[PDB]
Amino acid sequence: TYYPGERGPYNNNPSFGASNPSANFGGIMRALNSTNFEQGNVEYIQFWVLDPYVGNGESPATNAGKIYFNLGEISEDVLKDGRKQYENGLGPDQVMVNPQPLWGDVPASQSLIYAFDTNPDNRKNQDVGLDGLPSSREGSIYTNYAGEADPAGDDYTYYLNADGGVLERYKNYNGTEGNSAVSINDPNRGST
Amino acid sequence: TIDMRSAYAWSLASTPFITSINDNTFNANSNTLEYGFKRAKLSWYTID
Amino acid sequence: LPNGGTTNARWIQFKIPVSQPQNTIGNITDFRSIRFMRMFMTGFNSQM
Amino acid sequence: SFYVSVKDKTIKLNSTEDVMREVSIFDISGKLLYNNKKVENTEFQVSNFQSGNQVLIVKVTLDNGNIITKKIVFN
Amino acid sequence: DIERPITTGVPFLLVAADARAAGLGDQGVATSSDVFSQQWNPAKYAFAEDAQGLSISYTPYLTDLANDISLGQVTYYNKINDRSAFAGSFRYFGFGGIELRQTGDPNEPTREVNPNEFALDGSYSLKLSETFSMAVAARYIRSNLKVATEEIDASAAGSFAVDVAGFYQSEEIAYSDFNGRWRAGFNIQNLGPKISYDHDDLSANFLPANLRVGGGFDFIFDDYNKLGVSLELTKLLVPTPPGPGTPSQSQADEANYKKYKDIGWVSGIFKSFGDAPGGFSEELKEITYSAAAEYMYQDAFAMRLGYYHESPMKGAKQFFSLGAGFKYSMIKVDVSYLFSASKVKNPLENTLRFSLTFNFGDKYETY
Repeated sequence: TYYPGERGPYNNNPSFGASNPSANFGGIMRALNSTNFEQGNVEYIQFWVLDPYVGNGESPATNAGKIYFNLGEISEDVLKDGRKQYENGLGPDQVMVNPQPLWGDVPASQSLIYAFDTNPDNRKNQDVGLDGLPSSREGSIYTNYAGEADPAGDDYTYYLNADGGVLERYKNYNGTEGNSAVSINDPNRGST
Repeated sequence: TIDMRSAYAWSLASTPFITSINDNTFNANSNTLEYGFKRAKLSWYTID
Repeated sequence: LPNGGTTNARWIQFKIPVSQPQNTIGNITDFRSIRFMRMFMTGFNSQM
Repeated sequence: SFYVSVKDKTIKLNSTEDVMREVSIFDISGKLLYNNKKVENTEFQVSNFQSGNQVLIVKVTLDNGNIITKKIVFN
Repeated sequence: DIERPITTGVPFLLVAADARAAGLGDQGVATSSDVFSQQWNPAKYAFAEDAQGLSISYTPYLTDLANDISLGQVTYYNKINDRSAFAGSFRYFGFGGIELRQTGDPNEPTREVNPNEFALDGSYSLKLSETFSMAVAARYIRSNLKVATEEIDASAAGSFAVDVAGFYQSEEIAYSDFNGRWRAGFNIQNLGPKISYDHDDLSANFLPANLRVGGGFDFIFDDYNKLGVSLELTKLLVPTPPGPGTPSQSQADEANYKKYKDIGWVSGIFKSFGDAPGGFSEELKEITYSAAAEYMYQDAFAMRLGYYHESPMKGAKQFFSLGAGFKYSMIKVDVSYLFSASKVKNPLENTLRFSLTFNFGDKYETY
């Protein structure tokens, strides 16, 4: 579900509502298990998609666009700063990159295992999203939206913890901040 | 076939280039906060 | 439909030949090391 | 000694010490979905196979001739 | 080959769960009363010679490929009077414990799942006349074959059903060369609401409602040698889904499937007798029949031969069956084997069934 007129995560565009929504992008990426397409003889990308202009919740006929696909070596640096973010290395007692690298906090330590501990306080300090900021220091970096509750726009909401229709309940399901609560009985249940 | 529709396997993408490495349609080449200026909201999921 | 009504639907099959790219970004010439897959949507004016 | 693991539509065979000679993966109907006569390893990964039909039976022929049977769920 | 098969939910209910009936071509509706007379005809529990009995049956699947994939049945009956009987049964199909090992670490705690399907039923059989009895059975069916994943809902699907059965067993009538005995029976099975595998009313499957009718005759020689010949006829009470078309190209098929799936099970029972463009000759094609012969020596040894024939257009499950029985003092042991004569592979091929029943309590005289 793509909202071209709504701000994406970590977007600090001062004039986003005044820009043409058709000029924006929304994208996801994924690693591939088998990387040798020639030996595997990978021939084509196949998919079945519902036409979004036909049924009940059809899109307006003027809402045309494009879906792009990329195969090959794609930058894993989602927040491009030359540095690998990993939120299990964050924390008040952890060493950060001495000058803050333009997107928020990044751990200065070498990552060992991509896993949290099971202490709720450490989880609260750590599960703060890809920017490394717990939504109270995001306004310093994402200045154009410092007045909002979530300046970086990365807060996670469980689909049963949100209101509205099915689409609205999943709008913030991909947020990277608060999506790893320790307790499965948490009202904002993790999803990872 | 290799199934690719596992929602948990997909993560937020880096900003893409649209024609070549010298193209700046979505500010993929910028080294400032402008790199994310063209990212609109996108949700990916499988309905529970 | 769960509400008791009916609706139409249109399922469209696509087959994108990997060996015939529309464009090439960066220095890649073969398909022997394809490590990542990215899809992104653009050009739309409203929710899609 | 013998372990079968499935992470993401991939099946990993781990036979410590002993070497596996052949692997045959069956859906639970008697239908053969995958067969490899040329494994020859103490660890094997079935990356060129994907069904999604949940329950599978993995039969591994060891070099000694012993046959190991493991039931798995194809997550 | 199979054309327009009848689609029903929980098809494991139609599988013969005891070696004795399987050795007789998967029929028991009109055979002699036994401990396994719950899947076939609960009404003849009132004709049981022993006061009560308990049986265990084992029907393995894919024996060459793996173990612990089997259909198990436990039956208990207890006829309190000479006219009434109470019976309960538990059929269970399972793959055994399956380890969900995600990583490769030997010591990682692993979740074990046991995908399974079971039916628990209880029946009351009452002997109306000295030669006729009826029974009513209530069955609970639970299907739990799905394994939970990040996307798959593994909630068990359940349904209830009722059975109405009747059994006729005449007295020993003398003939010129022998003194025979006649048997007949009927059993309307699996009468209940549709089972929703995905917990949605818009996608519900018919229960395998089934009608078994049959007759049996026993040749008695020398008061110790008995030969029993039984015939069984079977018809599913589920409407046949449309095939080619009977109102674009796919629009007609979609509309036909819409009409077929929007039928109640009560209405589906009556739509079973018909729902085809053919006549009586082409609707008799949907009738499954089975013939069997059973020789008994001293009532402690049995030789069983049976033939089962489904229509080649529906299922096409035809085979020959051989069975043997041994009674030591109160333990009866039954084994059966299947020889398939069909194009489609039978999953019970090369499989030996095993049944073990315990008889205890008082003895009731047969009429």
